[PDB]
This record gives sequence, C-alpha cells and structure tokens, in this order.
Amino acid sequence: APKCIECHINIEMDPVLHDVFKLQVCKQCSKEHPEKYALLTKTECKEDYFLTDPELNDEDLFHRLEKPNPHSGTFARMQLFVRCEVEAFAFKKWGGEEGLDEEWQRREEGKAHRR
Amino acid sequence: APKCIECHINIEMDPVLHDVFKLQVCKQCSKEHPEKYALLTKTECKEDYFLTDPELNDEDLFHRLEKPNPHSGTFARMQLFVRCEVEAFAFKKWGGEEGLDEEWQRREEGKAHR
DNA sequence: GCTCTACTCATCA
DNA sequence: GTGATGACGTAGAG
Ligand SMILES: [Zn+2]
Ligand SMILES: [Zn+2]
Repeated sequence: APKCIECHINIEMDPVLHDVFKLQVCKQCSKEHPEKYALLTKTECKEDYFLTDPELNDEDLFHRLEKPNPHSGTFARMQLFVRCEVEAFAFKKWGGEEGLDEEWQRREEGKAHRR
Repeated sequence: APKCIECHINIEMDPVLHDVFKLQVCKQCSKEHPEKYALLTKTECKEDYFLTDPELNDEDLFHRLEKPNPHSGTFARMQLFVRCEVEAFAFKKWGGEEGLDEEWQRREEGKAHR
C-alpha cells in the first residue's frame, strides 16, 4: 500500500493533490509544507512568479483545478495551481529564486520611475 | 432588371462586392469609386482607421473576404474589408474624418515625444 | 487575498 | 503595400 512521499506513513492521500495534481501526498503533509503544496490562484501566479497568461493557459504545462469564481458564479472560473509546479517553471524562466528577485527589483524601479 | 447603384446602367454586379459585401455595384463603378469600394487588408484598416483587432475580428460588425496569405499559405489568411463599411465604423468611433485626423495628430506626437 | 479583455510594436508565422 | 501573438502594464467589467 503506497505511502505519502513526505511523511512515509499515511496511505490516504489528499484527494485534490493526488487526483488533480498527481502527487502522492497526504492532507496533513500538504498543510505542513505550503512551500511545495499550497494552491495558488491564477492571479497569485502572475503576481508572485511573473508568469503570463500564455504560460498559465497552456494545458500542457501545468495541472490545474477550477472552481466557481468566489465573487460570483457568473464570473470567469477561478483557477488553482500547485506551488511546486509553478515555482519550478518560474525558476526555469527567470534563473532560480535569485533570478526572480532580480525581476522583482526591476519592475518596482519601473513603478517608482512611473511616479 | 436590377441596376448598379452607382451608374444605374449595368446589370452584371462585381461578384465580390455583391456576394461577399452585399453591394449592388458593378466592377467598373467599383474601380471608379475606390473611396467607397476599395478592399483593404486587416493591417490597412488598423493603420488607416485605428480600428483594433477586437473590432475587426467581430464577425457581426463587418463583412470580409479571406484569401491565402500572399507571403505564404502557411501564414494566417489575408482578410479584406470594404472601405465604405470600415470608414463608416471609424467615423462613428472617432467623430468624423476630423476626429480621425485628430487621432492621427495625437499618435504622431507620441512617436515624436518618444 | 478573482479573471478576461482591452487599451504599441517586433517577431514569427 | 500580411497577420497573430507576445511583450516591461493596468483598469474595467464580468
Ligand atoms: Zn504525509
Ligand atoms: Zn455601375
């Protein structure tokens, strides 16, 4: 019977992380390691990792979970990504965590300059 | 015996202008009146009339004729619009021809002031 | 801490 | 005189 990849103890995996994100990770371990397993909105992915719509809209590149938009079901559905996937992608895109920092620096100098 | 709306004489209408653009206009009169009847590419519509992709892509709004892209059939199809439709939309959007020149004006000042 | 689309230009197609 | 899409962004309206 397969064990959770963090704790190596649990055999009941988080249904979302397992079914949607293909991760053999229990619910308690997901909460204990948000740096790998937290679900991020589309908007959070753009803000946090500077990924673009084309990257995030690409069905081949990321797993994702859709939910009704929490402001209204008539609005476009919310889209949730798993941190470890979007982070891996962004580290490749920008040159590691330091890469991302660099890009953080640059955009804020812009917004400073633009005032 | 239905007649061209420009010349009131010809009965044989330009097949593109009639079939595609719903205009009861002969080929000769289409050539004699490019201010109404010329076909303009999607690119020319953006450059000439400051129409945007959303406007030009809206199938409800304009009639259009597609053709293979002249640079290569593997590229996106060429899209042709008729002047009188594009222009009327643009005049509506920008406030007349003067409106359009004002916007022409505004944009060149950008390229200068950049 | 919601998301899509719309508002100059290059490039590749 | 070819066209779609993607970029330093950001506000609306959904
Ligand atoms: Zn576990
Ligand atoms: Zn005629």
